[PDB]
Amino acid sequence: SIPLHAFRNSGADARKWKGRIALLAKRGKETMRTLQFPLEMSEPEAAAINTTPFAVAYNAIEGTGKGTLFDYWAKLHLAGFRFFPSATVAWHDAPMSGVQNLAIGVFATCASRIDNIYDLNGGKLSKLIQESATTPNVTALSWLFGKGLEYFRTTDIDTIMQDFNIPASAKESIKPLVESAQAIPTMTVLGKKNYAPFRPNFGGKIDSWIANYASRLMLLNDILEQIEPGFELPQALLDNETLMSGIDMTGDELKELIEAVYAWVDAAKQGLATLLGRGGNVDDAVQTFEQFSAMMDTLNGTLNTISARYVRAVEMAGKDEARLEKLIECKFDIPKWCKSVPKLVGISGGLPKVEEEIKVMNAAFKDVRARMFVRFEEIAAYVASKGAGMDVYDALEKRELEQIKAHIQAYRAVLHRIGRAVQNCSEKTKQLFSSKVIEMGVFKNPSHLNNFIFNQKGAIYRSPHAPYQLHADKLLKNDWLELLAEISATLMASESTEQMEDALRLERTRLQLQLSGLPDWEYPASLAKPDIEVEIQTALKMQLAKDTVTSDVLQRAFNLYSSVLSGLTFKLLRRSFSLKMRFSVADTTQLIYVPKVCDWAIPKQYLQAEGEIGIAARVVTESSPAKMVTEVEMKEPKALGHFMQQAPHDWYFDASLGGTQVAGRIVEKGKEVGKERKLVGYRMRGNSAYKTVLDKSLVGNTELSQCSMIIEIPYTQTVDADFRAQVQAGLPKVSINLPVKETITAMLFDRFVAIDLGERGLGYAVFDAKTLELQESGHRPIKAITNLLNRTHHYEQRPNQRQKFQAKFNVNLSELRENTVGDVCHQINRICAYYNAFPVLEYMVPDRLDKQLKSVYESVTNRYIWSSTDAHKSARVQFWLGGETWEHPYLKSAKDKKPLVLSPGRGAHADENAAVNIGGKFIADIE
RNA sequence: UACCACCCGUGCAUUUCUGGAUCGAUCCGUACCUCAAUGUCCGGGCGCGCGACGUUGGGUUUGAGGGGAAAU
Repeated sequence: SIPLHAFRNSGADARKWKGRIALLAKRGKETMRTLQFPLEMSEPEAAAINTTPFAVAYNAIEGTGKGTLFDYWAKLHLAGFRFFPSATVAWHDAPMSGVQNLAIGVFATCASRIDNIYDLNGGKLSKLIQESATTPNVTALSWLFGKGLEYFRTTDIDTIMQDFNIPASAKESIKPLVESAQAIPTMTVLGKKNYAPFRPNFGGKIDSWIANYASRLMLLNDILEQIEPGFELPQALLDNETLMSGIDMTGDELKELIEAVYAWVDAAKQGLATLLGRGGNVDDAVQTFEQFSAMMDTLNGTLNTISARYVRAVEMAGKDEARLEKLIECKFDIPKWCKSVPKLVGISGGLPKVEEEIKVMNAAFKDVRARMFVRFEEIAAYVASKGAGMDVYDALEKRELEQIKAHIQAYRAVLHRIGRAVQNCSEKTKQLFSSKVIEMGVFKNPSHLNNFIFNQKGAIYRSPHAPYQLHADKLLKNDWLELLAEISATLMASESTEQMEDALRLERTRLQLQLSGLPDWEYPASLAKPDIEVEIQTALKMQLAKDTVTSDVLQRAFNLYSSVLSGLTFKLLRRSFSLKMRFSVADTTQLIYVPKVCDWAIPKQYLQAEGEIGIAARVVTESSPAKMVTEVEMKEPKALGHFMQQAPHDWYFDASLGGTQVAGRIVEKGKEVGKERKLVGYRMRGNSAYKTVLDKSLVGNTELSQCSMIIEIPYTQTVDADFRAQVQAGLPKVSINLPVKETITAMLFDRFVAIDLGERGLGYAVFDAKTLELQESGHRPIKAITNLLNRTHHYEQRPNQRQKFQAKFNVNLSELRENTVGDVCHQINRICAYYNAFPVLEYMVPDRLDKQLKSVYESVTNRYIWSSTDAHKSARVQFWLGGETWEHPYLKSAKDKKPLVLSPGRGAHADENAAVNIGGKFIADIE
């Protein structure tokens, strides 16, 4: 028998294992997976693709502006039209005019019709709203997007009014609806006359928005009902400076925030009433709602931070009880009404116009940088006018004195901040910094400095674990701000984009240290309020409203400058991105089966078989594969599928873009395989596994759902010394995305494996479920985890051509996290298959583990363990091929005396020992 | 069993058919994205210029994962 190291629960074999485990599931759902088939085009053919008509079509479909479908739909809704599944529209409701947010207006108009809405839960509200707006399975839009659009675009306003019996009062609401309809362009892509085929995706985005909005509104009804007046944080809590460190506001500021919250609770009851359609200005209601939500978010965040600090303090208290008594004196509660209503994403689409956007962002980066420099200059001038000079070292010495209640310590802190920015920098920048610090000789061991900047490990300054030893005289001698300025200048001279980014970062760091030197004074509002058009958090806005501001709030406004500049830097540093257009129709997928032009020697073993392939082999006399399939079609019609799967063939897709002229027969769901016909198409590229999936469809094992054509236009960006960016368009790439339902052709319950997620790998202990006794214990190490933790910099730097221009942040690290989760899950599944056992995971990922490692483990845990959160549950179901619930035949949970619910993972060398312990805890649970 | 040896990073490359039918054999299927490995580059750290000291350590799979689109 293969040891686990040689065992191969991988690829299609692991998909088959997952599928059999899912067949054992007591509760499951039908799941699809989308496979991407790169179409094969030659360079001339790719050049001949014109993505302009496609971009027009995508803007009309996915756009939220004028001349898009969303605009026309919203206009119909606000004109006083009600949507009916089977002309699919009628004029009933009174027209709603003057709503800046059309989606919000629609949701409110539909909700006005609903009665006794407050008892209705978020889910029910969403359902009713979407039924009213999109008419189940988007049936009304079939008329409106095709024939209706033609009617509104080509029908006198008076005639429209006469047809739908509309009174003269609503004539205005109608005129914009007619004008919006006319503004829509003409669909030319995919051989489609009108927008009706695309109607599914529109329906779907609108429905997701409806659900989210309804859920938010009901969470707030709940919050407003729960508001209990007079909750206040104890004065003692506020007084504890240690507990306060890192709430980013003052105690007085927090009390002001709670009073603001009660006034806005009143305002929000009123605003939610207005949004459910009771009446009044939807736009004002929206602003009120958003402000209150932001307030309630900031308050909750602050409270959670304070609670975490409290928990840490309690953990440290330990044996000492005086500290515990002080903690009970400061003890605070988080009110149930306080609860984060997070910011909600609006409907957004179309494709970004790269060149216009790049001009805008060059301009913006230049402007923001100039403004930041000017602001810094102004702050410096105000402090100088008063007559006390900013000095980072003096300020740091004062801070150290306050913390005790030194010049060396100040210098050490400055050097440490510079060092952290250089840890964040590229290898060449790290090298420059290291060389310069060795030339200065401040570090006792240049080795320590090298390690700190390159290996990102160690600390030069500790804040009351030993800080790095330094030559004090040399340290007092070398200024650090000038060193930073020189490094920045040299990196800008390097004129390499990584080096330019590092220069920008170091300049920001220097400005930040100079500002940290500010004395403890009152500063006017003028210096404090950012002129960069940046969005500001509630706490900072409340601090800013006050005429006199502290050093820390001025620092925070400078940090806002820094953040805008950093986003603009990410936008100008990128060398590669793509503009992607996805088109999906309602029609069934037609593939083209093209038989290869060759001579096929069918096997003689095929000849003697009793299967469909055997029958087909018997009838064939022809020597060319097209002739052979025609022969099987004529003689053994049932045997066609298996013969076709085995014969020489290629898969093609028309894509309505021209392509190779081929002699092929269409393969379509439900319909029988067609007669050979002259068809055009683009060959679909894929490996043997993907081609096997399509072959299975011929037999009847796989079903293909509606196709999605993704066109990507690749772009390259270059930045000159002045930072103007130039963008160049690559040849377009077309791909077909196919959702596939695969019938699973006809163990978990017999044993159970306890999985421990350790820092360097995983540990497993396998216990027989019936006797609850250990069979074998072991450790499996994960190169992929260790590798991720190490190559963080490569991932960040990796150019992604695929990454969209719209993206405002780097997500290469997130994609790598996805691959890591994949790999750990693979190891767990492999162990399970080897022992025929069900996974047991620790319910809670340990807090001690590093951020990224912790996130990976949480994802792994979700993929197996049962969790309440919908996202987690959906991920787990998708991973387990539709398996939502399992029931154990002989295991009963001791606590409720109910048969074990497995999903299929139950919830409960160092790694090995910890896994045996988890297994033991699960054993104790079930008894 | 055999195999291979300080620990990593950074940049640049190269490679990976990994799915089926039928009775090991014959024939279909052409190979996408990502990671990884490997090679190389330059740069750290550690032990005593170098790099495991018969005995150790490490890995072993048909390298691994792929559910999109939207978003964040």
